[PDB]
Amino acid sequence: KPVIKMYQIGDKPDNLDELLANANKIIEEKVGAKLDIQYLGWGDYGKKMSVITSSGENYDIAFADNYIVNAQKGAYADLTELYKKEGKDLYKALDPAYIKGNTVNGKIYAVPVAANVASSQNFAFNGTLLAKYGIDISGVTSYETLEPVLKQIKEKAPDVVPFAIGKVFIPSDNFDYPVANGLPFVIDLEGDTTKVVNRYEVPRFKEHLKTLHKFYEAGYIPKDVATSDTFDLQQDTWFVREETVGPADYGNSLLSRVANKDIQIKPITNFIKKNQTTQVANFVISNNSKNKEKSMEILNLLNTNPELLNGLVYGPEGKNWEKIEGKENRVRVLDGYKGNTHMGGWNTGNNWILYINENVTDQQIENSKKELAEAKESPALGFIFNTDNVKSEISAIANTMQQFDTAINTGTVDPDKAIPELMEKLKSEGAYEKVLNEMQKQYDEFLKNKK
Repeated sequence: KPVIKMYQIGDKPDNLDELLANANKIIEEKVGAKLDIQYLGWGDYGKKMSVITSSGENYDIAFADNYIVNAQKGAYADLTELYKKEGKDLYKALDPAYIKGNTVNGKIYAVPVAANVASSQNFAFNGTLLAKYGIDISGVTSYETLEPVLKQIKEKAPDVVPFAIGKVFIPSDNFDYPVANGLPFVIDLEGDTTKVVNRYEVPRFKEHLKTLHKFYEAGYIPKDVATSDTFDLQQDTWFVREETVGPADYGNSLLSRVANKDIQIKPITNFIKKNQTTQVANFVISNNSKNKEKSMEILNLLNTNPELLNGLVYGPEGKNWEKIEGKENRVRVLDGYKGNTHMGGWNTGNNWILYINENVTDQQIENSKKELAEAKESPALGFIFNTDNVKSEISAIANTMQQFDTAINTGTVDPDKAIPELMEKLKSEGAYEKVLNEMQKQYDEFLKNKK
């Protein structure tokens, strides 16, 4: 009977009507409701979602935007009770880090999509060029050790961009940024895990920037890196890129499929479960929703029913995909899947009930299982930085930071010159040390509780 309205980020599938009509046969029979999914786009999602949540505007489910803050404001139904019955199977199937990462004032407001609960940063190499020039990447574990292979591609293929990075680039390390900004503050997971530090004062981080500046000067990264936001994976204009890979991607499988060619990966950071990885794809139930129970029931089903979820994420069976006879849980993806004819895997539901593409090797499935099992939590997982005392000081730092940020992070300027200038500018007003100490203070209390 009741129509449950869901808001989703991005652009609709071409066949959304058909997808939902197929899905709703299962939903209607299982729960006695029907799902309506409306897509609000990519660009202005926050903006659109903020209007919806501020007014008494009717919706039941939404892909959450600015989740942590809105959860504190009571914008979302408390799922604590919802999870013991209606969301029982979903709660049981969720990795503990998903609950921890999404708890706000002692309660859970989210149905997170179980996927890349942990992720690593990787160099992704263009296998076509790797094979053409016989370039050996077995020594590559860091920015520093990337240098010899960049020199070789510069040698051998001078029109190719060696390291394809853009204006958004910053070196990755084993750091946790618990609060999504804006700000240079991290927990160094290899340092003192009790201390909030500035990334630009971490010795090996400064070394990454020195390396990147050398890479800049040698022509390994675009001259116009600071203004560029361009390198389609399928094209051969690039040699190496930085890519986030998690267990739901099955190693190089996802990248190699999208690139439609061999993509080889070399990790540079450890697989970590943190705020960023546990909060990336959350569904929320509206605080002012007439069917909280049934909305939760649909979410339970979306995340536990293989036929339902696979129909949505892979699209029409027989046209977009086929089951492999004799191989349970395995599918052959067809030409139709190349279209905009299905929903996204990352933001629809539990990836662990998704059928596994035939091109994923046995070793990749095993490697994925192990990485997921062996992934450690950050000590800052579930840390909420309350900005109420420091909202003005935060904007002041952001304002200063945003002037020098891009030049430094891309390695456009010499960090030996630019970091001391930026630090001097920040330390010359009062905002910087206030936000740092406030963050440290809250992180102290966070670790004291728990313990």
